[PDB]
Amino acid sequence: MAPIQEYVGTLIYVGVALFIGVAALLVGALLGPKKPGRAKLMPYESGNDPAGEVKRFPVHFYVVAMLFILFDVEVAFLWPYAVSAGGLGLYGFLGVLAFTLLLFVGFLYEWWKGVMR
Amino acid sequence: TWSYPVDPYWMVALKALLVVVGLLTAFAFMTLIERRLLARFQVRMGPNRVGPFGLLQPLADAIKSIFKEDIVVAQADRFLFVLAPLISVVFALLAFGLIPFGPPGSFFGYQPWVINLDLGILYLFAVSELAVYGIFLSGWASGSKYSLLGSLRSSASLISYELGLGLALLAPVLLVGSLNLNDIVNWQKEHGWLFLYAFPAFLVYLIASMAEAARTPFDLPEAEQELVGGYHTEYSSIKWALFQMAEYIHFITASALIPTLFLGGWTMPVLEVPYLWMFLKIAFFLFFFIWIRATWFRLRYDQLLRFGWGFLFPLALLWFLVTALVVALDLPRTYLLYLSALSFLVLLGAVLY
Amino acid sequence: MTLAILAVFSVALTLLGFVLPPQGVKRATLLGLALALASLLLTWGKPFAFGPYAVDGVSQVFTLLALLGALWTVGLVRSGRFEFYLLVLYAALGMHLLASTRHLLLMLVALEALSLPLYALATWRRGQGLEAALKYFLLGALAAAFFLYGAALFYGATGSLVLGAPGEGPLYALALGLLLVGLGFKAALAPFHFWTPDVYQGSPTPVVLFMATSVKAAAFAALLRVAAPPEALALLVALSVVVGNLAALAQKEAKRLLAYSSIAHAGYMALALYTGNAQALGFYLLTYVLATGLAFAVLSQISPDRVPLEALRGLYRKDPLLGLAFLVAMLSLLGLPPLAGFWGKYLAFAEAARAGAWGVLVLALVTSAVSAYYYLGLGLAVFARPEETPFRPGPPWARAAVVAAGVLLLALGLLPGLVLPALAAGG
Amino acid sequence: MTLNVGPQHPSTHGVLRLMVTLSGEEVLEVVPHIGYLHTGFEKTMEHRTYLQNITYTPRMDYLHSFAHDLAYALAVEKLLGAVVPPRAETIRVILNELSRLASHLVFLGTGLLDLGALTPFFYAFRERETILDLFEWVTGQRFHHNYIRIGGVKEDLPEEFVPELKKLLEVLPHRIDEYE
Amino acid sequence: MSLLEGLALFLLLLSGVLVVTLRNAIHAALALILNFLVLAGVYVALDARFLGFIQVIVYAGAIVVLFLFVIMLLFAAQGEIGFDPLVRSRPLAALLALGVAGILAAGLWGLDLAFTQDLKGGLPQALGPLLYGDWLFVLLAVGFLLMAATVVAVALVEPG
Amino acid sequence: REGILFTTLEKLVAWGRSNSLWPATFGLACCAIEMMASTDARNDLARFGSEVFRASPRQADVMIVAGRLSKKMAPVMRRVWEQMPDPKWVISMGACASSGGMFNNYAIVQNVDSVVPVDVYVPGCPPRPEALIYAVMQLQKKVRGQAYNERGERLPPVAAWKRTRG
Amino acid sequence: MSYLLTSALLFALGVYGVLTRRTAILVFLSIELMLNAANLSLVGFARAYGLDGQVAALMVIAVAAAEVAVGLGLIVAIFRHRESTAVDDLSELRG
Ligand code: SF4
Repeated sequence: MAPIQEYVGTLIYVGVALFIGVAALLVGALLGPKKPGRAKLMPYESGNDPAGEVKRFPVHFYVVAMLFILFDVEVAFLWPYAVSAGGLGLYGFLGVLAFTLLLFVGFLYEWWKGVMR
Repeated sequence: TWSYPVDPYWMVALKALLVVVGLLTAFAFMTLIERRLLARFQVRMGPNRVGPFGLLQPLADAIKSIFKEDIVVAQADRFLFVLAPLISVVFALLAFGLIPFGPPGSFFGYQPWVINLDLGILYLFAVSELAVYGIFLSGWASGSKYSLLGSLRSSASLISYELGLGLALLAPVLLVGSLNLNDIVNWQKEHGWLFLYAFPAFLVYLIASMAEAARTPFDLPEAEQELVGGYHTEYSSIKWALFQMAEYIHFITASALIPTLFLGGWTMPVLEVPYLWMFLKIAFFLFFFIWIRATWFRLRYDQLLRFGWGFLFPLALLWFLVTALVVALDLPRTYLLYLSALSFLVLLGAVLY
Repeated sequence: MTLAILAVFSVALTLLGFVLPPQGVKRATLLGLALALASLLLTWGKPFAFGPYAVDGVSQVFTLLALLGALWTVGLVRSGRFEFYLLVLYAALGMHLLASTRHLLLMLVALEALSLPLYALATWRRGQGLEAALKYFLLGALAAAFFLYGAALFYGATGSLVLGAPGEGPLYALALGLLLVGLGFKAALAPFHFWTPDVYQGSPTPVVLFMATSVKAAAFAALLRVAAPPEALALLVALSVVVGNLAALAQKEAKRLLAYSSIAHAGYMALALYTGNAQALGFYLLTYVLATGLAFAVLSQISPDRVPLEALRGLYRKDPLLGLAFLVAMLSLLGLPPLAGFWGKYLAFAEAARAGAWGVLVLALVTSAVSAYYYLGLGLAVFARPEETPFRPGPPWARAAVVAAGVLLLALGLLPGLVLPALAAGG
Repeated sequence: MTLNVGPQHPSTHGVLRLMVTLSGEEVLEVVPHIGYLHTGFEKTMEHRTYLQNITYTPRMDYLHSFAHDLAYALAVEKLLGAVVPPRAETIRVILNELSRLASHLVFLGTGLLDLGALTPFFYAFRERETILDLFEWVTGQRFHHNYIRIGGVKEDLPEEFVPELKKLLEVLPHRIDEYE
Repeated sequence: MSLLEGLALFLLLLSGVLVVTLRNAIHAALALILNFLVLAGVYVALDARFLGFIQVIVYAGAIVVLFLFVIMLLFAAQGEIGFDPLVRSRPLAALLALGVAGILAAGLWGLDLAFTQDLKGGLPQALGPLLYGDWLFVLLAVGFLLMAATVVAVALVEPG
Repeated sequence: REGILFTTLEKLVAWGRSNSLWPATFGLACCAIEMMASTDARNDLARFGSEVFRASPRQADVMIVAGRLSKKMAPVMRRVWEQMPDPKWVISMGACASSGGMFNNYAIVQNVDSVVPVDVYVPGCPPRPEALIYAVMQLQKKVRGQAYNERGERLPPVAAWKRTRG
Repeated sequence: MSYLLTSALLFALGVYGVLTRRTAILVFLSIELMLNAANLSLVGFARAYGLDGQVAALMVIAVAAAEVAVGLGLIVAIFRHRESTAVDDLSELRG
């Protein structure tokens, strides 16, 4: 085990940080002049409309996102190995290499094919 | 924490409260000195009126920010729009205060870290991912499709480097064999400084901390002179300040971690006095980034992906495997020493023609 | 060792495919499979555990079949993009692993290894072929989810993730069922059949070949290791055999006809599962794979895109050999001695009666007589007038293949007493 | 897709509006739209004196003012057939190329600034200030010189302009190399 | 335990309700993030710490970002697009849904076990020997699965 | 509230606004580059307000209309102005802005002041950088409540909590 | 016992999800909740029968993650040239 106390201590901390956050925002929010909407409906640039209509966006963003998940799964697995690594011995290392090369093959496919397409 | 004391919940709260508001005040006077240090670099004088020495200007500035209209767009859905800065600041604040600063009891009889967990590194890595929520959501929240395009650019970049940060950080975790920061500090106290012993993992970590907006990505997008900046450009009042605030708290957090991990933040064979020496390492990195901040250009996003993804991760994973070999057979540590030293010679020689 | 060739090949080819033009990857992958088949043969009947991976008698029979099916499908394809060979390879590996494990977490991972490349192989981009893909995937992810949930409740009830742990009262009873859902769906035992008519129709023919033999084999492979209650089975079989044969009268398009049929066939195989014998079920699947394999090959040679009932007519005029091949195939699936198809049935039925389970066995037999309706609906249609419909002849390669297949069918029909000795449990 | 990179938003360093038809991320074509600053010189000068007109030519190119002026100066001078003494021709080149330095200096200042971070702007400007101050002495203004009239410059150089011009000629080589 | 415990499990269920109810996609997904956080807490609470941190890192940080990027790329201006002849299907959906809780409830009710066996907080220390031990094949299987996932995923989207 | 209750508070806030004036430039014509000048090096504006040149009009405040204002540009500008948060001032720099400059044409607009209301005029062409500092010094003392006309009467801090966006 | 009951409830909710939703992306979203219902169960029993159910869970997560990737990839690839993202209106396969 290890102290559950210190995980609690995180929760406390989160409660403090969130509080000071919200506190600042609520001061700011409540004070200020106002003139009701009738033209603050509009956003940046050229009056209304910031730039035309864009309807669709490239696959670029999908690809980048997708990479990150699969390789994040990699990292997840490589943490246990990082910790105990004199106990797992030489056989350990071979386990690691096998796994690594497999995800690296993944990599080489997406690299030789591209991250702008 | 199996060797370090726990503090009762109240005392935790007190430290937490101090460090949070500490980072507000931190951010305040940091903006001023950075502002001014840019000025000097560009052969000018920074703010220095608004008595006595420019040191009340952030007060004035801050007071200005409140007492302003709460612009809430028609075209924004309310809930996300108001929420969106909040999330980004919360998850940025969190996990500065993890980092140790001095040996036990040296805060009037209490611990200089707020928490200490039992898994340090994961917690850091985890909080770094949650910043990216804030970013793209804000984009969407405002509901301008221009803003949206900005935020995805931003997030895309972040998320790419974010993974690389992981494979960089494995290398010292090998050597100490534990996760918590403290173990890492104390290990270096004896054995000596992880920037010696795993130099290419130092490097990629540094250049990954660039990606926390440090300048030298910087087709972040920005808004000025470019395709619109993500998040901001639709925020106005206090909320806008919050976004910027977050970006700086990241900056100093990274500027602290690179000392904590890689240099031993309270390690020092000269004298260890608890807090003092930490602030001097902070100061150094602070200044390093501002020299960057001034003197170089930016990377055009296309270029930026090629650089992190394609180049940076192969140097990181090549190093992970090598060190993993060395650490696995539990050989003398000399063999990394030789390698670090050699890699430095490569990376030094590279600047020399 | 069979695993050894596949895994190695899979990785190696991944990168290789950049250097070679698309044909070289077809030549390569075709070869790979053939080597993997070789490696099986020379170690026949000798078992190798390594813990997780576990070579048994069973594995050997069912992956023999699976690789066969996979060779055929890679054969015919000509289309670009190195992946449309590559993926079939992958999927095969996935099935190899699937059969060769008992340990549930591996079994799940294996299920994904085979199911993933299948979803993508469902697209030559024909509009239907996206719909198909989609249905299969969404329904698939649900059955997946059950199989994962099942495993999690199993771990509760025994204290193991190996199959063959003891068992007890309600949770173990429940748990044992929820594993049947996932595995069940992949081989399509009604009611889980639903995707099998749409997906077979929508998907382009050669792909469907791979699916209709091999995936069914592999899925069944894993099903056998489950201890499936005699009660669960009685439900499954009945619904499969009923819905299969009855519903099939209604259809008039080749792919869908064979689809509903393959719900019925899943039902018939599932009889063997009562006692469970991979001598009986082994035999069955051999006759089923060959016959379906033959039959679906012919359907590719017509068009790679859905054909109505009429198109099959006149096959004898255009080519005599093919006309006979496809004929023999159709009778073999009806079950009609002295083609092997009867023997495949007979062995299964015998295991049902041996364990004693009568009502079910009767339904099965009755409705197999029903089956003759739509099967003659194809099988004779061959001799009638040709109409205007495509029929590109296809390679000399394949002509030889198809006729080989049809000879392997009728050969075991007269001579079943060759193979049965060595498809045994210990071999 | 259709991006409207606006008029003076966030900048362009003009007030140009561009209809950028984008396919994916590689720009097809940009259709420029101008008309956000036509303030009509051509019309107005049709209603002013020739002397007055020299105060209308440098309100066009801001940065390189003296070049417009000079170009006009010749055109009329030619027309009515005046000459222009030798010293004049000297003064006109010294200022003209000095103004060219003004234009390039501001150009490289903006260029680096534009994309690229902040710093090189300030250096490029600093040198420009020194040029403007030299100019200030002789024409009385930082820019929008009124120091050429039809036939030559309107008054002799002040005494102080030649020594100080020498000062800046020392520095510029070293500085130019440091921009490079 | 039931004092504090009650609240946290309540939150879990509540969060669950929201992600299948709410009629705007983003609000849904965002709720689901709150779900998986709570769940991460519940992992930590059950003497399984490492799994907790991986829950946040992978499931709430990786997976859901992928979800969100998809829901932005193509819009999702209503989370219930279609008023459709299947509008009848709402009460039948609620009916079967209840059924699946009932049957599962049966299987799980009256269960007797032990809760004594100490994982040791499930810290990565104690996970190392198993993971690269008896499960090492399974790991490599996982790894192959990922590689296949990459190859497939690319080939689906970009016609390669 | 609105910043104005206790004498004390409002004097605070008024200092707050006044010394923090972040300039948003609206470069336009020939003036503009001399307006950019006001930052670099020899002179300054980074020690009154700030160096920054706000990256949207949304998050800005003192709009410096610096240059010629073509008639076609007027409705755009009208809208750029409208979207500023509520305390907003317009310094109108240069003759060209202030009174249409010399051009009397159909094209140019005589006095930017028709459209957006001006608070400080700063005459000149280009008013040399030090003059621009002087303008902002004015506007500083304007917002403190210490601004007069020649007739002897004070003016309220803004002159644009007056006509606003309706 | 409380937690393990809760997991079954969370499963129930997920089913309600899959049947109700009328957007493709939100179907898939619901599936992901079900997969976590599972992973919780798996840990819950892991306290009883010790240690292997941890490793179990980790592998499970990974499978889920993999299945996310391909599935969302597909959902995108199907509807990247129309935007009526209802999960019906695939009626064209039926005979
Ligand atoms: S006032 Fe003078 S410097 Fe300014 S825009 Fe006009 S002509 Fe140019």
